[PDB]
Amino acid sequence: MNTVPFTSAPIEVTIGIDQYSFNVKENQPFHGIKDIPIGHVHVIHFQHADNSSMRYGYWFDCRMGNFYIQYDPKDGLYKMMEERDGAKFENIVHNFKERQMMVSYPKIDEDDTWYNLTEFVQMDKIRKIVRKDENQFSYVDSSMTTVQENELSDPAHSLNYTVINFKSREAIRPGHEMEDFLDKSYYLNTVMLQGIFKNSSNYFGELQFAFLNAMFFGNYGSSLQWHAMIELICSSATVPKHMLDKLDEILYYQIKTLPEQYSDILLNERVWNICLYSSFQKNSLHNTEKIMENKYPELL
Amino acid sequence: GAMNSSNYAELFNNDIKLFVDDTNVYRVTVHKTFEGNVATKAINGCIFTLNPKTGHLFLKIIHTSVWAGQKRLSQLAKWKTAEEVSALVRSLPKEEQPKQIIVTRKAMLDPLEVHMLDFPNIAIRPTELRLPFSAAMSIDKLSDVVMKATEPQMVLFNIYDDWLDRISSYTAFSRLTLLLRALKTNEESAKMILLSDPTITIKSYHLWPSFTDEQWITIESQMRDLILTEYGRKYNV
Ligand SMILES: CC(C)CSCCC(=O)Nc1cccnc1
Repeated sequence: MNTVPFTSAPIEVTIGIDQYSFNVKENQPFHGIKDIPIGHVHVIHFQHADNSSMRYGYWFDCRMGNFYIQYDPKDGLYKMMEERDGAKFENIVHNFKERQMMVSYPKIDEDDTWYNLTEFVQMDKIRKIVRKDENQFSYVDSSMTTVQENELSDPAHSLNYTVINFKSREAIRPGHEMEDFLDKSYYLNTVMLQGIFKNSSNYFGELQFAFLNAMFFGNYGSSLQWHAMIELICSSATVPKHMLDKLDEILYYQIKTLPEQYSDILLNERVWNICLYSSFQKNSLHNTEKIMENKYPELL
Repeated sequence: GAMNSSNYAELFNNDIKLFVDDTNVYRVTVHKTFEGNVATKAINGCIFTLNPKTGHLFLKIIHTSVWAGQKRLSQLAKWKTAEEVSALVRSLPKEEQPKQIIVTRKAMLDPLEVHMLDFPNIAIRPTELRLPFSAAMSIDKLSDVVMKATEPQMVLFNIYDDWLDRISSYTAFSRLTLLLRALKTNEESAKMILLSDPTITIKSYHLWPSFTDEQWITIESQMRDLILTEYGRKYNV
């Protein structure tokens, strides 16, 4: 179990850690988050009390270094930093734990939610979507645009998700126009899985990362990416059976975790109705169809 | 975006454009089977691809053999249309290729866009105009070449005959759309109007009769009357 200490909390802020959130008052003696499960990526995120504009946060993996948070009064945000002096860091954490000034990652033993949402998400792949090679952790916020959004403007601050475009030469083989547009299996299996992602685990990792950025930061381009990666699978007649079964589990846990009151903005009616009721895979997502019908029957 | 009454003069500017109408591509007769079920029999069809500025019509005849052994023919017909329009564009010299292609039915947008990916600078546009190009098969010479075809064939016509020697392309298109709207609303009456008088003939190299300017005014008035007539007979007004 690892710890992310905070130097202090000088401004009032709602802090998230994965699917959990707590309120810290301005200058309230707060010294970080302990008991963070090892073995998963994590995200620590922020919304200031005085400007709910800009949710922002950091993806990290405690196995890759000792990380802490420190507020910067010039740039006006809580920043993640790495401490290279391991003995300094352990000494800092032990003192903060002795004074009991940290919140405990509040995981229920029965509960696999976070594993289920991050099963295929790897830090190394996050760092290729979010390019800032001098840091071991990755910053994301509400406003960052994707490479594909930038084609339709600062490249260093972009989300480099894999571009998916159903009316593109990459997606459509010359001479197979109708076939490839109506059945996207060659684009899914040959172009994307064999060619770009290499395997379905990397595809699911990017899909899951896109969903989490949409949910935690309201990042619109991430929501677009999540839906495009669902639609590409659902619109393929030929999908390995293990991928369909895994997709059903992935989406089930995403829909289960989504705040009921954000469904209007985070769920695309057209994609979901097409995927569950019209697509080739309309009968392959039983768990997802059941939770959607019981939790969001309005959208459908 | 979409072509409508507001941007109507754009049709007659000097940017090459084509209308594509697919309503006569897949044509069937519905009939009873010996067991009392219903079946369809396809008949030859055509793509109607028209330059509204010059009157040049590229009539691609769709022979019934293209449907043999195929499923979902109404969907296939849109893709076959888009395949043939793309092939036509590729066949034309670069300086003759269109800048825009306007489809008369919105269901042609995605098929045509996908077939024209190699031409990113050709705009594929819908229209809000309800153009009467389905009535092309009421022009006797067009219907004749389609029905007689024994294989796929492209035939080139000028749908304006020689009108552009005397009138502008705006006026020629307005005459064409009026004639076609009339043929669509009451084919029998429209054709009676066009041929009632035996002394006005259709030249061998023309589609419509050789009316003088004054006779075209009478004709056009008779077509408007017919369209209004039928509009009453219909709605009881
Ligand atoms: C009384 C003194 C010995 C500190 S004990 C309070 C532990 C704590 O810091 N909880 C907390 C909860 C939410 C946000 N920030 C902090």
